[PDB]
Amino acid sequence: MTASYLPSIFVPLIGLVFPAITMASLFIYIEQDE
Amino acid sequence: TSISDSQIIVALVSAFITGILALRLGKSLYQ
Amino acid sequence: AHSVKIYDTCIGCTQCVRACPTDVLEMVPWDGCKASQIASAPRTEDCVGCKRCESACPTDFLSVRVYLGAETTRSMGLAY
Amino acid sequence: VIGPKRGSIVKVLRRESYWFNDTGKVVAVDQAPGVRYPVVVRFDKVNYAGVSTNNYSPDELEQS
Amino acid sequence: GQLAVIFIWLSGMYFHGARFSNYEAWLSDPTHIKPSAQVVWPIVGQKILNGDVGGGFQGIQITSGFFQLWRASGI
Amino acid sequence: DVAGLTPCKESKGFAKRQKQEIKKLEGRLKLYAPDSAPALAINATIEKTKRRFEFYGNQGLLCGTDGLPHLIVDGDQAHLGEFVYPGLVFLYIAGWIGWVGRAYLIDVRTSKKPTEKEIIIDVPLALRIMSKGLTWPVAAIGELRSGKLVEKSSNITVSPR
Amino acid sequence: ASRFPKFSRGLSQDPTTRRIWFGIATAHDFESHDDMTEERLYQKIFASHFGQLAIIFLWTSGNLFHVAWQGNFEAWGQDPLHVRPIAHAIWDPHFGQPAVEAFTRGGASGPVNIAYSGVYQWWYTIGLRTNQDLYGGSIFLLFVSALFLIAGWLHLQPKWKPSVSWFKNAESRLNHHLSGLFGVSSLAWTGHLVHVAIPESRGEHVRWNNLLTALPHPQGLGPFFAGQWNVYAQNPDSNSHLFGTSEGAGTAILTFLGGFHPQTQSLWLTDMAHHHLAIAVIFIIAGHMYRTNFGIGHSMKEILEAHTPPGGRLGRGHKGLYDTINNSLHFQLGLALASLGVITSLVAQHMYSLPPYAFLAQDFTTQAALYTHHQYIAGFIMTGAFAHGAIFFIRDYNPEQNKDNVLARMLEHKEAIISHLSWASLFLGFHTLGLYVHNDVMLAFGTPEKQILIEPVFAQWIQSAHGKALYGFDVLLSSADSPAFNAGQTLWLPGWLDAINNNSNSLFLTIGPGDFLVHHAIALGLHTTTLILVKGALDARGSKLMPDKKEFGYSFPCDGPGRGGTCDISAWDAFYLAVFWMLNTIGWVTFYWHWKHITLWQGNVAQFNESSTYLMGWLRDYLWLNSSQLINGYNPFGMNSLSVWAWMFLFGHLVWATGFMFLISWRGYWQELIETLAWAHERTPLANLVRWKDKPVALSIVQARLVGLAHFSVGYIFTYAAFLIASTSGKFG
Amino acid sequence: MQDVKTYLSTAPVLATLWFGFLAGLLIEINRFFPDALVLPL
Amino acid sequence: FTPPTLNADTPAPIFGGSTGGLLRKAQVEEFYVITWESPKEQIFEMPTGGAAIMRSGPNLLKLARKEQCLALGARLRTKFKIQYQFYRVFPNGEVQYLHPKDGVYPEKVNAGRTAVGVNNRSIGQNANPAELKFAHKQAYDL
Ligand code: CLA
Ligand code: CLA
Ligand code: CLA
Ligand code: CLA
Ligand code: CLA
Ligand code: CLA
Ligand code: CLA
Ligand SMILES: CC1=C(/C=C/C(C)=C/C=C/C(C)=C/C=C/C=C(C)/C=C/C=C(C)/C=C/C2=C(C)CCCC2(C)C)C(C)(C)CCC1
Ligand code: SF4
Repeated sequence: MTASYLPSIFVPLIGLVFPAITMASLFIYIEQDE
Repeated sequence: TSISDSQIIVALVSAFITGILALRLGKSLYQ
Repeated sequence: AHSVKIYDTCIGCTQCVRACPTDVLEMVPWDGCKASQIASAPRTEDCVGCKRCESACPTDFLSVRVYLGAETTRSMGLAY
Repeated sequence: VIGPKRGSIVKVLRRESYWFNDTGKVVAVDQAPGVRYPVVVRFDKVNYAGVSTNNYSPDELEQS
Repeated sequence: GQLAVIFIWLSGMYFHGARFSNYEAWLSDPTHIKPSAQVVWPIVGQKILNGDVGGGFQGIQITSGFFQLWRASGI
Repeated sequence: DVAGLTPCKESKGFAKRQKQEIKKLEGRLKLYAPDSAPALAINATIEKTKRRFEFYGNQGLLCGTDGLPHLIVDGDQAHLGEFVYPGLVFLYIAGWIGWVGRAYLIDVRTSKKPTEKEIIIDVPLALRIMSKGLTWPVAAIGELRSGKLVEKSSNITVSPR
Repeated sequence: ASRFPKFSRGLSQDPTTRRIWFGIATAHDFESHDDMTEERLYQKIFASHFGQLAIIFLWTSGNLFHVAWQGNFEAWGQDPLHVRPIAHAIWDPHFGQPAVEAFTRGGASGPVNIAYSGVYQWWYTIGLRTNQDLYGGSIFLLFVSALFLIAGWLHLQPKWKPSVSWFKNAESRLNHHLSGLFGVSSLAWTGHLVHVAIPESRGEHVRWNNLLTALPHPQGLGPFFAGQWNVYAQNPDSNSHLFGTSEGAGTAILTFLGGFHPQTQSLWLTDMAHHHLAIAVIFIIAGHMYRTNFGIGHSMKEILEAHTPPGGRLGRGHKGLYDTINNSLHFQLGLALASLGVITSLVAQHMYSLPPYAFLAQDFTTQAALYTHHQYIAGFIMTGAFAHGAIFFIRDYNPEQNKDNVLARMLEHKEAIISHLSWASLFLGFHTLGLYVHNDVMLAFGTPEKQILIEPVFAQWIQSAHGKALYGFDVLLSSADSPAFNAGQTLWLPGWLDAINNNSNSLFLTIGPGDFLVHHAIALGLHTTTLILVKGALDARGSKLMPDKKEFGYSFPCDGPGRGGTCDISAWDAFYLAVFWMLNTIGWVTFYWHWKHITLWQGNVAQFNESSTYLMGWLRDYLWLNSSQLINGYNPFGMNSLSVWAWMFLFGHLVWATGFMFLISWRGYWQELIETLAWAHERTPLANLVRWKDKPVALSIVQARLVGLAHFSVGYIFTYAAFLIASTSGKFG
Repeated sequence: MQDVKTYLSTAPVLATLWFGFLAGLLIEINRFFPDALVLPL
Repeated sequence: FTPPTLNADTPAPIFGGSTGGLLRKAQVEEFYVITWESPKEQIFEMPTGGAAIMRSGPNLLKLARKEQCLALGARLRTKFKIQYQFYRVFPNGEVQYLHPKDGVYPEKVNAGRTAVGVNNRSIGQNANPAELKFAHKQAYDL
């Protein structure tokens, strides 16, 4: 592997942060009254 | 032979651009 | 809410009105049958969709038809 | 008269009827001007709801 | 009626213990003879089910505990 | 030979299976006294197995790799006794049953209370209907040609299209 | 008030969590959205197709990138038969040290996954050799996906939006797709094979920097334009050829040998090149059939009207079918999915027996995974085709224009169709189950000679007609005096007969009574699934129980407990019930394939030939026997690389049972329970301060069925995939 | 006896009698003609 | 027929309390109020679960759903032979008379009632969905 640190970086993001942002945004969106 | 970090970052930039285009197409499908 | 329709095949037996648990149907004057009355649904917004009115209709196929849809608060039968 | 004679054997032409292409006996026909389905037909076999009789207009009943 | 049915069932168990069983052989040696009180007929190869339970007997090995109950009762 | 199958008479696997089954039965037999009833049962088993294998060999059954009779159902004249002959017997029996049942239904649709006749079968009527199934194919062909076998589509209930 | 389901006013006004579920689940039903116009519908479908193409190309580019970055593609190529392919690296923070060292395979420096998709063999066959080639391919496919995204955005713009009439131009679309999409693409692929793949397999290195310099044949394009094409087949590769090495290589680029490469046990590259060239010619010719703009061609509508038997047995024939098919997207979708499912089954059935990729036959787990994959995909596609046929009948079928044509005649005698399907299913099921139970009882009683073992002589006769000499029928390429044998002995038979008379491969495997019984089980499964699906499609518009089913739509729960009860009376419920049967049928198919190939690969085919005739053999010698290494993936004494497959095995079992939960208990229990829980939350201190906005409700009936079906299917797929991979890779045999 | 004969003519009693007779016939046939896979003719 | 007004001085039945009653919906969206006249003190069964004694005279009972009002009213009519009427009450103090809209129960035909939802054709004479494609209307709405 050319960059061994790069998995250790990316896996946490797409695993925890991306779901957090995605679900927070979708929860804010589906609970709008407009 | 094994790919280099320059190739890795080129792939990452290409994926970022494809993501921009995907978001654009999603916004075009939305409305 | 749900859409309830009455057809000219109705015989004015009133059995669909008595089976309704939310008082959606009522009998109105009519001249197309011996009973001189026909069912009607003036307040379908209270209909829950049980189709008990459908089970009580004696015609070959139903003179009263419930089509469901919308599923509003009164439709879902929620007390909370 | 309006439709078939009393007691006659009639065949049903209503597509939505449980007794389409089936034979029944006429019980009564109402002569009141305004009734849309005056002919009363009795059937030998019940439908899914358990009813063995129905009302038809003369134009959807044929003589055997 | 249920009591009559249960009586018939128990009478059947005791009959099958009397005739189609190796109860006495099991009494002579209870630690090495398998209890059996059901014997199949030799019709379609089902006779293989008459296994060697011991005591010079072949039959279905029963697991109802009737042998031990009759041993306790003094039969 | 009809898909590389040897006849079971000269099939070594068939004889091996014979020997193995007989040896297993004799091993089960060794633990019983000769005069005992279990011994008689096991000896009857041995005789039954021997006659079964002799019968299978005598009818020219086809054994594959190892000993297992295989059935040919392509219509070969040398194997008509496996599927065609018993198949025809089955067709005669099944058609008997169905034909007599149909006849009974016909004969009870003219009754005043047919449903009671279906839940409570008219045993004399049913029996004299059943007696008529001996020549069922002839009656079936006669009804087919006369037109009394198949109901016209104009008198059969159908759902809307 | 314009909430999350902006395409549905009714869902937006739902104050329950049903709004969220149905907005998620009804997003892609464009025809059902409010204020939907056919023009907007077609343009939205076009842009969604662009998006799907972009997603597919991203998926393949990611596969390429991961194999290039974390794989052993070069090491595998240097030594294919003793190197395990690597899919991608693993970075699981939850692993322990034993898990770290258990998953370090393929000569990696850390935990990796071993690929079972065949991408290594496929890319080695088509000429890719180094990681830089794969990286370039991945970058190129990223660019292609970006281009498709740009196109999808572009055709949605006001000045580049196509019109409805453009979307309904059937003749031009067929001409272009047959000529260019099918024919020219195959021509380009055979050009690749001639220029890159074949020279790579013969030791030459042809890339973009020497494409115009490298000469595919010593006599380049001379004999092509002179009509003496035989020059391109004069010197085929010898049987001592080593793939990728100049030793034993030839100079022919379009051969016709047939059979398999002796060293790779795969089809010759030159044979595939000639294949693609021939089908490209045929497709390019076929794409000139219809009339577009030049006064020559065909009118498909007029073809359909012309094809009516004069005797009236078919009624009006195919009159009005052109408009019915061109106006209904669901008819087109159903036809496309039917053809695609058939072709996917064909792909699965032809790649295991005729492996096109080098060193793919030796990779047993890859072959098994590929077969199971494409068979399950085909089954799902077939269910979709039938579901969309039902949707066509409900939503797009007009009896006025389709009057007495073939569709109306199918609707007229649908009772006969359904009754005959019922009879076929009943006969097959009764007799196959009875024979199996007979064999079970005979083995149970110790008398295996009393089994009813029916020899599949029809399929064996066909095998003999294909050149199989094992059964001794001696006809149609099994006999020397047959005219077919004499015609073919010069071109392919030297290779085909050698390949089919080799019993070490999967080309026309030997079959017996077990093969007879299992094929009849397969016929039962196909017939019963088709019965359910056709019954749903033809009773979709109505029935005696519900004559007005068309007004209620495709997926509705029921019609209430009146008239005896009307559960699962919709066509969507027919699809729901047919998904179970298709899962069962593909399970039988894959079980047979897998067991047959385990006993073939291990060399002991007698186990299958003796145990497949009774179901206890299936349970013990296949399921119980082959799961021993699977269930030992992790145990109190340690763990190994099969621990992940054991965990997935148990996971699939759990999801299967949760699907059972959603399928058995139906709705009311949960609605009352949720009422109680709402009371409890509203009465609890420190928690009644937190309030929901969407009133919690139990899942709806249709939603419950779909969720249970999804759980059932996911458990099915994961359990069988784990078992398949673990039992085919724990023992490479 | 009319009522007893009517009861004995009911579907379950007649089914029991007929199927028991059929089972006895098949069992006796297998007693005298057992373990046959081929109809000899 | 002049609809009656909802009196706020009507005593409620003797009930000991229950977990099935008014909830947050009653105070944010709506609830219902049923009134009936009884000749004597008798025990009836609450539609929400339990038993209560109705007053010897006017009664006033708060419900969360219209279906519970109909259930209690039907039991009162077919068991105690008691006339009843209920109202829909909103959080802002709006009261709507509901069940006898014209003073006569819906089972009995009454003049002055308009036919709503009545279709002048047979149920099987509906238009096909295909003919109504891309039109925002249903077959039964014609
Ligand atoms: C509830 C208590 C109870 C139970 C369950 C048993 C059960 C048994 N006893 Mg024990 N026994 C009991 C009390 C009990 N006994 C008492 C209190 C005594 C006196 C101390 C004895 C003394 C005794 C002896 C000495 C023997 C038994 C035996 C037996 C066995 C029955 C064998 C036999 O011939 O039965 C069938 C015989 C019967 C008399 C019962 C059948 C009914 C017949 C036909 C008469 C019916 C007429 C009758 C008046 C109807 C009454 C019905 C209703 C009006 C009440 C059995 C294990 C015998 C055995 O096998 O030893 C192991 C044996 O030898 N028992
Ligand atoms: C769909 C294709 C695909 C898939 C399934 C994966 C899967 C994975 N990648 Mg890879 N990757 C891909 C394409 C893909 N990759 C491409 C095109 C690039 C070039 C930029 C990379 C570059 C890359 C790096 C550098 C790393 C991974 C890593 C990983 C792993 C952890 C997830 C992660 O961090 O993602 C990160 C992924 C990216 C940054 C690429 C962007 C996302 C791509 C373009 C796909 C997005 C669209 C796709 C259709 C999904 C749609 C969502 C949904 C509808 C299905 C996982 C095995 C990590 C790893 O190896 O851990 C062991 C890691 O460090 N990926
Ligand atoms: C379908 C119903 C069914 C069936 C087929 C069986 C079958 C069997 N039971 Mg079980 N059993 C059942 C229901 C059933 N049981 C129920 C509901 C109870 C609870 C009352 C029991 C309690 C029970 C006990 C305690 C024993 C059995 C035993 C047996 C075996 C019978 C041996 C025998 O004849 O001894 C008949 C039983 C005895 C001689 C001893 C019974 C002693 C009890 C305390 C007397 C019953 C008192 C009273 C009548 C019950 C009601 C009490 C209530 C009013 C408080 C056999 C395996 C016996 C066994 O396993 O032997 C190996 C055994 O010891 N059963
Ligand atoms: C859910 C859908 C799905 C998935 C995930 C897979 C997954 C897989 N399939 Mg399967 N397949 C499916 C559906 C699916 N398949 C269906 C429906 C069919 C029937 C058509 C097939 C037919 C099929 C075949 C025949 C083969 C596979 C193979 C494969 C494997 C390789 C990955 C792949 O396809 O490369 C993804 C590749 C792409 C997305 C690129 C495809 C684009 C081509 C090259 C276009 C060529 C045109 C060109 C641009 C024209 C040139 C223009 C100009 C110069 C003239 C993988 C296990 C292969 C395999 O098992 O190899 C080991 C294999 O040989 N599949
Ligand atoms: C070319 C392929 C294709 C296309 C374009 C369509 C397009 C369409 N279909 Mg069809 N369909 C297809 C293939 C296709 N389908 C196949 C293969 C099947 C068989 C399975 C079906 C079965 C089918 C049915 C039964 C129905 C449709 C419907 C529809 C329409 C709405 C779909 C929707 O709401 O999406 C939204 C998407 C979803 C709700 C899918 C959600 C995700 C599912 C449940 C799978 C999730 C599995 C799992 C949880 C994820 C993996 C987890 C992991 C841990 C393993 C739309 C016109 C519906 C329609 O027309 O309504 C009238 C309808 O009722 N389709
Ligand atoms: C092992 C489980 C199992 C079995 C045996 C069946 C069997 C059957 N299903 Mg069912 N089904 C199942 C699971 C099963 N299904 C599941 C899980 C689903 C998903 C929900 C379905 C969904 C489903 C649908 C949607 C349809 C079927 C249909 C069928 C029939 C197909 C034709 C056939 O095989 O005829 C042969 C018959 C059998 C194999 C049934 C068993 C026959 C027994 C063994 C003979 C009797 C033995 C004995 C005398 C009885 C003793 C009892 C008592 C008297 C002592 C058949 C009745 C189709 C149908 O009815 O079409 C006609 C149909 O439309 N099934
Ligand atoms: C549909 C599936 C199927 C089929 C085809 C068979 C077929 C067979 N089984 Mg199997 N079996 C099955 C299911 C099936 N079984 C199941 C589900 C089970 C589990 C319960 C078994 C358990 C089983 C056992 C345990 C045994 C068999 C046996 C047999 C054989 C003979 C049985 C018999 O009575 O023949 C004897 C022949 C007859 C009864 C002839 C019919 C007589 C009638 C009355 C006609 C009378 C003549 C007629 C009126 C005139 C006709 C014209 C004339 C010229 C002949 C036969 C090969 C037996 C055997 O021999 O194995 C090889 C055996 O031991 N089977
Ligand atoms: C419901 C419906 C639908 C769907 C359907 C489906 C899904 C179907 C399917 C179907 C199918 C799925 C079919 C298949 C078929 C097949 C066939 C028909 C085959 C044929 C074959 C042949 C003909 C062959 C020949 C040959 C051989 C044998 C081999 C050798 C060579 C040759 C070629 C000679 C739609 C939407 C349309 C519409 C409505 C209706
Ligand atoms: S709709 Fe049916 S139940 Fe209601 S009054 Fe008319 S006929 Fe009677």
